Amino acid sequence: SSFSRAPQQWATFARIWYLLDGKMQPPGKLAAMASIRLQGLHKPVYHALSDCGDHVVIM
Amino acid sequence: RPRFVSLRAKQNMIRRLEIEAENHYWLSMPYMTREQERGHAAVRRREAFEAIKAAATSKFPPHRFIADQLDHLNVTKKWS
Amino acid sequence: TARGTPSRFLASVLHNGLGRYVQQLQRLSFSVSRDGASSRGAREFVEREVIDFARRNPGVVIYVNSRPCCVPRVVAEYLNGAVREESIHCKSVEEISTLVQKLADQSGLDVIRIRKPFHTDNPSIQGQWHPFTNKPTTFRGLRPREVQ
Amino acid sequence: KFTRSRIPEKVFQASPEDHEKYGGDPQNPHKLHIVTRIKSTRRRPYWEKDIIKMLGLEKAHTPQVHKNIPSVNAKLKVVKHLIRIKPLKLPQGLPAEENMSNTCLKSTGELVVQW
Amino acid sequence: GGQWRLQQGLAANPSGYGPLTELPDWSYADGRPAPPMKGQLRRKAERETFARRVVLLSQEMDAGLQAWQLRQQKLQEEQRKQENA
Amino acid sequence: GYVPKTSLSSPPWPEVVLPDPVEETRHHAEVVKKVNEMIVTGQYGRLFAVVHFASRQWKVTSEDLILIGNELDLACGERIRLEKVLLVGADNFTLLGKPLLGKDLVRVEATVIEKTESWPRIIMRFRKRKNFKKKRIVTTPQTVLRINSIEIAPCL
Amino acid sequence: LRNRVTDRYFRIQEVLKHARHFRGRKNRCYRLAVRTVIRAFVKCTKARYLKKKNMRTLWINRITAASQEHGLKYPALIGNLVKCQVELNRKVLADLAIYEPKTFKSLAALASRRRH
Amino acid sequence: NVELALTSDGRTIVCYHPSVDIPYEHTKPIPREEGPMIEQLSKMFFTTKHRWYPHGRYHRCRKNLNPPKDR
Repeated sequence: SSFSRAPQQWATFARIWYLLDGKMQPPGKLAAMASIRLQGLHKPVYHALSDCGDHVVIM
Repeated sequence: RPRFVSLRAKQNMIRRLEIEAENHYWLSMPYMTREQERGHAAVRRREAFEAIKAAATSKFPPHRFIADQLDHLNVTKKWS
Repeated sequence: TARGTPSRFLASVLHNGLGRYVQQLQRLSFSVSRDGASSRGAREFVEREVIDFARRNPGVVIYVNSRPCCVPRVVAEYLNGAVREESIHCKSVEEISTLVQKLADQSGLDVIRIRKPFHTDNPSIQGQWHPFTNKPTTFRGLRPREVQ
Repeated sequence: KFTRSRIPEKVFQASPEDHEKYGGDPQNPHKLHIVTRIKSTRRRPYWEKDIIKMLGLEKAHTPQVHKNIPSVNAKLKVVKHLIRIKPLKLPQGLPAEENMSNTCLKSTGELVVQW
Repeated sequence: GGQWRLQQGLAANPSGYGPLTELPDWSYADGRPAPPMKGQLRRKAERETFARRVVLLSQEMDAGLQAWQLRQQKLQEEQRKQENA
Repeated sequence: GYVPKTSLSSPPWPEVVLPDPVEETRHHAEVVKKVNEMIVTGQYGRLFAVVHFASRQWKVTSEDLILIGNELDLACGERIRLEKVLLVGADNFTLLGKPLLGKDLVRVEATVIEKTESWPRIIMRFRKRKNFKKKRIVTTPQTVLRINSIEIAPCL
Repeated sequence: LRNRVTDRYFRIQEVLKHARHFRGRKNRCYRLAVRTVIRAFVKCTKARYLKKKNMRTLWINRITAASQEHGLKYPALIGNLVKCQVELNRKVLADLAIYEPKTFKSLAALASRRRH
Repeated sequence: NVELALTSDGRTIVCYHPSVDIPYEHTKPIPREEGPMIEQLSKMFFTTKHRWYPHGRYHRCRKNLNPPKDR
């Protein structure tokens, strides 16, 4: 709070980089996590037209 | 194509069956007997049908008023 | 439809309720005909209701022209510069009364689709959510898989 | 052919297990039913539709109070698969004229004279 | 949470009977109560009609039982009174 | 009754122990007193409130505008108290009703700023090949309210 | 031609004005415009159900995201709030998730506590 | 980091949620042609190519140049 308008909007809609470790993991469970993050369904500000997806790096 | 019954469908049917069984129980205990109930509402039923008959037989054209006829002259009311 | 129509956001004129309420209607102009059945209701409204309305709304200047162009009308001018013209053709006294009261009550903002049923200039008190709210910090700010 | 179903009378003879399960005393039975329609009359026979109209259960989930007497019970038996029947309970007795406008039908089936 | 509300004895729908729908939404800043809401007035009228029907049906059934008792008493007393010789 | 530690021996979720009621009441009293002291000393800035008005719940703060989709039988500029407040929150604390907060705690006041009609809404019915076409235009009455102030009192 | 229509211009324009933002000849030719305008109005009428349906879906998605940020699942949050007699609706809960994260954190903690 | 407490009557829940600051130790010191163009832009912004191609005059004229602004 008490941010300026542009920095506040930038912070809210910034895209985060997540890391998944695929070692011994089911590809489907990895995919569920990754798909949620890629869509942005993990953000309370989510909307299909807001382009609020995040980066997912699976190793 | 074949169709199959899910656990949810079975549970829904079971819920409905439980409601119906409770309905059976609550219908199994009449308050009055058929002989006791005979005629106990006859007066009210007769009065209700008397009201229905009165409404049916009171149908008639509405009154017509000279005021209603003459008020139409106001369509040409102006300022002098 | 919404897509074939302009829209706006819910708003007031000059923060109309914060300090005091200012009636946004400032001018009413009734063009009424002496003769002509189209303005009979307007004539009865001028005879019976316009004075009471005027004394109920001292902030509104009411003009009665008694010589209209085309159909009898009421032009409502608001503080924000909006002008809304309503034909009072063939309207009864009570219809005109309700229409005039509606004009008095409403603001000058366009009667178009309003996007949101609410308007806050301070939507957040605890701080708008950003991805780093609720995210724990780490010692020395080490990102994942960072060596040092 | 599809016809009216004659329910055997043993269906409506409660057992002591039923009495314990549902909490109604066969002696001193409840006076009034609260019947609510919980199932559509569409795809049901015209006689069930007619009974629903007679009982005034056209709106679903709208409680209707009826007498617990054999004729009403026969109609309710005809449409028992479309309705929920619960006894009307009167913890404070039937409302007096003074508080006739201050009653409330609790979801438990109790008409309370305070609301 | 309709089942839980029913277990606690409330309306399954919180929009049903309860403080959140039966209390006045607003009042004048002075403190004067607001005029009753249209939905609340309609609901009160419906509840009054339901209560009046409950009273009417209960009284009718009670009067029917009393009339049946009196008919039984009259029949037995008349059949006894016939023994007069 | 002892079961050796296997994957399925215990439920996957961590076991939960109910805190002792004495310490629970002590902690509850401490927290309530702390928040009440914050209210007494005015250690809060903006307040927001979730208020049940009309049929809906509005997240509200001072100077906010609210569009009710019906006429309220109130003159424009008239001040009103919204009596069904479900939640009031500040930067550092919130108060939750069960389901409603008391009249003594919160006072949310609004003002009727506008009484308008909605923009014309089209209701069209159409069924193909049945000559079935109907059109209706409806305008809904509306009232704009401005939330003037939210006040809280140390009545916890 | 005793009686001839003289308003056909305005009758046509009443439909064409609603058709002006269409693609192709549907925005110009009345025969094509009127069919697409009727479809547009029917869609507009039927979309008032889908607006309400989608808003609740959006609220539930946002609440699910916000509650997963605190380890709760949406059913747990909603059910335990009901059991604690907090009657906040999904619109308000999504608004709190976005704009009052600390209040939503409190609600999530309360729901988890009630669960435990 | 929230303190929950029913009041004594049990009719209102009080939540105490102070804002926690980031510890100093959890921080780091401040450090001191069309085809190829669209490929470069797509790689830069992690998008697809389709976003960067132009649009026709019809679409461009359909775009609203004076959109309503809230807050």
